Amino acid sequence: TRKYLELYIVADHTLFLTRHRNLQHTKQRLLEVANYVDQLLRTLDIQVALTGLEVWTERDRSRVTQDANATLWAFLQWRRGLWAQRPHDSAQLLTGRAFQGATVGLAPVEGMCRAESSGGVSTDHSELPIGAAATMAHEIGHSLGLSHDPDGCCVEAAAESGGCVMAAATGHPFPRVFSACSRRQLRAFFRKGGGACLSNAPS
Ligand SMILES: *[C@@H]1O[C@H](CO)[C@@H](O[C@@H]2O[C@H](CO)[C@@H](O[C@@H]3O[C@H](CO[C@H]4O[C@H](CO)[C@@H](O)[C@H](O)[C@@H]4O)[C@@H](O)[C@H](O[C@H]4O[C@H](CO)[C@@H](O)[C@H](O)[C@@H]4O)[C@@H]3O)[C@H](O)[C@H]2NC(C)=O)[C@H](O)[C@H]1NC(C)=O
Ligand SMILES: CNC(=O)[C@@H](NC(=O)[C@H](CC(C)C)[C@H](O)C(=O)NO)C(C)(C)C
Ligand SMILES: [Ca+2]
Ligand SMILES: [Cl-]
Ligand SMILES: [Cl-]
Ligand SMILES: [Zn+2]
Repeated sequence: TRKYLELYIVADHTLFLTRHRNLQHTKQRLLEVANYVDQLLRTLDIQVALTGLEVWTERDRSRVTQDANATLWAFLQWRRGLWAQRPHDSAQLLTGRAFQGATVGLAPVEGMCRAESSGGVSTDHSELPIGAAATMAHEIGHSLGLSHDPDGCCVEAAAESGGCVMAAATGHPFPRVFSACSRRQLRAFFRKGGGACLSNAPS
C-alpha cells in the first residue's frame, strides 16, 4: 500500500511575463518547484507524479486577482473542465501575482480528490524554487486534512533547518519536512477514508 499524488501544475500569465515570456524557462521553473514538492511530500511517504504541466502564455484561463480566495475558487472552477480532459489528483496554480494581506497560498481543507476543491494556489514569492514549493506543499497539506502545526509540534527541524511545512507563516530558510504531528494527522485522514485517489500508482 503506497501513496502517489498525481499533480498537475499551472503557471499563470503573470508568471510567464516575469519570466520574460520565455516558455522553456517558465516550464523549467514549474519542474523545479514540482521536484521540491515531491521531496517535501516524501517525508509523508507520498510520492509525487507530475501528470501535466501548463503555461498560460496568452491569457489567464481563470481570473487571477489580488484576492487570494477569489483566485483560488476561480481556479478550482476552471480545474473541473481541465480534469475531464487531463485527469489528476490535485491541480496547483503558481502565480506571479501578489495577494493582499501578505497571503502567499490557499487551499480548501480536506478537499483532496473532491471534484469541486482538489487544488490550491501559490504565489512564486521567492527567488528560490523551494519557497514556492514549500507553500504549494503546505496547501496540498490542507487538502490532505492537515492543520497548521501546534506550537508543541515539529520537535526538530531547527530554525536554521527551515522548520516544518505546516507552519502558519513562511520565509527563508524554507521547510523541507512535515512534522510528526502532520504525519499522525495524515494517517488518521487516510484511515477515515480521505484521499482515496492517492492509491493508484501512475501509469
Ligand atoms: C472564497 O470565495 C468563494 C467563492 O466566491 C466563496 O464561496 C461562496 O460562498 C457563498 C457563501 O458561503 C456561497 O453563496 C451561496 O450561493 C448559493 C448559489 O450559488 C450559486 O451562485 C454563486 C454566485 O453566483 C456561485 O458562486 C455558485 O457557483 C452557484 O452557481 C446560494 O443558493 C446560497 O444562498 C442560500 O444559502 C445561504 C447559505 O446556506 C442562505 O443564507 C440563503 O438563505 C440561501 O438559501 C448562497 O448565497 C457561494 O455559493 C460560494 N461560491 C462557491 C461555492 O463557489 C467562499 O465563501 C470564500 N471564502 C471565504 C471568503 O472565506
Ligand atoms: C509570507 N507570508 C506568510 O507567511 C503568510 N502566511 C501564508 O500566506 C500562509 C501560507 C504559508 C505557506 C505558510 C497562509 O495563510 C495559509 O495558511 N494558507 O494555507 C502570513 C503569515 C503573512 C499570513
Ligand atoms: Ca491518483
Ligand atoms: Cl491508523
Ligand atoms: Cl477507523
Ligand atoms: Zn495554511
